[PDB]
Amino acid sequence: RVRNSNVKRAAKNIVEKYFPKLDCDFHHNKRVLESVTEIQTKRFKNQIAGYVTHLYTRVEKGKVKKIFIKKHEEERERRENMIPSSSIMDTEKIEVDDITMQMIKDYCYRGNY
Amino acid sequence: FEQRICTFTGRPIPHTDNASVQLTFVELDSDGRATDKVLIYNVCGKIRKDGTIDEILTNTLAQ
Amino acid sequence: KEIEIPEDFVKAIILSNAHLGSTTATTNFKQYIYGRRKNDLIHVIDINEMWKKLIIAARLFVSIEDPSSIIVASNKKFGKRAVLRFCSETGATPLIGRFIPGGFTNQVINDVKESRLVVVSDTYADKQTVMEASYVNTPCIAFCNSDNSLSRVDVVIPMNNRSPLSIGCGFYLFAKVIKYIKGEESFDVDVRSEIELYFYRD
Amino acid sequence: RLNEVATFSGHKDAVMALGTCETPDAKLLFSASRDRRVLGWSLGEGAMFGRIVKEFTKHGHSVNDVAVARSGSFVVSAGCDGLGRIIDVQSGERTLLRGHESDLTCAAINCQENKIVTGSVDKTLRLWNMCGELQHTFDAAIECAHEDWVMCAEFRPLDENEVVSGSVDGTVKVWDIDARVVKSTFFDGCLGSFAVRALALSADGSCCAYGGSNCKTYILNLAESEAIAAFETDTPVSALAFGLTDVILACGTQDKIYIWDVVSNCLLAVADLSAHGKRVRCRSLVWTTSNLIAGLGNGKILVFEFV
RNA sequence: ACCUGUCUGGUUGAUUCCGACAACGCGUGAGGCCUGGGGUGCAGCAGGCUGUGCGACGGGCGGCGGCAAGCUGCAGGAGG
Repeated sequence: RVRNSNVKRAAKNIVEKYFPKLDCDFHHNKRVLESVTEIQTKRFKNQIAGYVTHLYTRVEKGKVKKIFIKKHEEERERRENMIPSSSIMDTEKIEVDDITMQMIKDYCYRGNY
Repeated sequence: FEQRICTFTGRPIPHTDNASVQLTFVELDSDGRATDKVLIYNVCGKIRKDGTIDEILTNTLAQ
Repeated sequence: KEIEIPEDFVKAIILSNAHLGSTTATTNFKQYIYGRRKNDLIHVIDINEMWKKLIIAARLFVSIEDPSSIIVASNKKFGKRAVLRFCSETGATPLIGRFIPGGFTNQVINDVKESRLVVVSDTYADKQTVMEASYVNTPCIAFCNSDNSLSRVDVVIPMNNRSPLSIGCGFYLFAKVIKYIKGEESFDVDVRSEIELYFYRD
Repeated sequence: RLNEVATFSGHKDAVMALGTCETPDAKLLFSASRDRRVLGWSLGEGAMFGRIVKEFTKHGHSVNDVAVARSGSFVVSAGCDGLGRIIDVQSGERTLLRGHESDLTCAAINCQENKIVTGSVDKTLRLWNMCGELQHTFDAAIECAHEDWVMCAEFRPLDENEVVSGSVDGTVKVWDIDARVVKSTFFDGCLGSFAVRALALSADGSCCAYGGSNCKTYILNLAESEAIAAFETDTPVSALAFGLTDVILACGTQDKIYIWDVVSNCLLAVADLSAHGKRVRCRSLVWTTSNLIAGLGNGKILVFEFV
């Protein structure tokens, strides 16, 4: 069945606040949920903890664009710092097409068609 | 009572116009640094939405 | 006098293809056009007109007391780090992705500050922000392409926004003139290492 | 240099714990699992090897750990229903342990089979003796006791009554229980992402190891209370045991089996379990005198021979 | 006047949700819920009785859809 915003916004908060304490197995993922929240009825725990596992599977792939986890940007900034092959050194004697050089005739360098 | 005369048109800025914008510009030094004094500019509403506020502000600030 | 472009900076914008303007130019853009390529039917933008609109935009930026009041926005994902590397540097407030409409008018939402200037990457992509700025008496600088609309834009920076490096170069140079206007940093920047943070690499 | 010899029929859900015993000419294996049963496996002659001998199915929920005596007379069960049990494998009859609040996680028996420790998610690890007598609860009365669940706990073998205890805060807290005071609390070798899930003890009792949820394993000598070495793992390593008659370790993670030499501090071999299942997850491998036996999160229990 | 919010599309028994979005946040209803029914853990007592819990969430896997929501088959299971 389809979960609602009372479950999905809840389970979004659980994976967002408490991501490292979670795991892909559901029964461990429910065992954190009584320890760390207060949810009254045992069916509605299973509604939430089920969708937490359905979130934690795709956040393990990192697919969701909304939620944001402290580990997942510090790993991202390592990926952000590419060893830079910027073409400012790679381009030598820049080939600029015939009319593009004429606009730079006042102050010019690296002239090629 | 007083109403802001728009600088570029010379017209008064219309009554309670939201598109009317205050424009502030610091005077620029000879080497290109900021100075404490500021050019203060009044812009009418309709000249923004026409898009003609750009080319007039180019030639005014070119002076 | 007039500030001269560094050979360092003009090295960037040719391989940015920022002068590779567009196929179409409006009559509001023809003063930013020295010529058009007769081969590819592409208008080539004036660099000298591009550079002086940058320093006016930098002049308009610093004129507010607090740069954090300025809300700079970019809809596309090309300029996601171009506005993120900007606001860590310039000390402004970033807006990324879809601008939620009513972000300046509706007072039930208080995510960001009440703007005293906005600058956008594209008026086509951020038509919602440039309209919403006009409702609250807020100025608008914009990077504007050769085909782009320029209504409700105070300062047009004629430059391309349809390349991933292009707004990354433009937001870089706009950050470069800002501390040059304050005198915080001269043009001794060594672009080898700095502009790549603005660049969209994935 | 590892060879997967055989497999077991096994359960229909994740095996939480494995355990063996040194008996007069019989090698039992007790496999605790998530389908509320713990099986008894013999490993003798090859026709008898791999056949179910004992079976206990009266637990309420997942038997999160099991503990086999070095004498082999009895088997201590740790269940997620909240009640540990001490099962007499010849009788088939069990006692009960009522102390914990909820969801008991780990269990261990003394070298001398006098006392048993049971750890749970209620921030407690309560000790029982062989009759069901709750002697002491180690929650907050002793200072430097961890503030979350205890996922694993064991006994130091040659040491008389020292108990090791891994927890969700990443602190492997070890204490002498002779006087109820904490001896040491480790953190990455020095003294909730960092979360040790299972630990192992050596035969000589000095060498010890603990994996974790920080994708790292730390191997340390408790007598010096110093870290021997450290070994890095791809996924959050869960399973951990120690090799018999050699200074050799074997870690099991979500997908792979890392057999790490201690004294050489280099990786001897790796076995991947991706061939079997997709939700394969090795929980609680354990060594025998012949060859090490590793259980899986789908239900199969795989037998490997080391070279 | 009204419209948007309250929706192109996809989805659901559900205006249930995913998503794009001049809307953003909420609220009823829906759900959650309460009772009975099956499985068994403990406890108490004597056509066996009644307390206390556990157990299923669509979780796992395969294929569609992929910010997906979800749909569908199988295994496991007392129960889908």
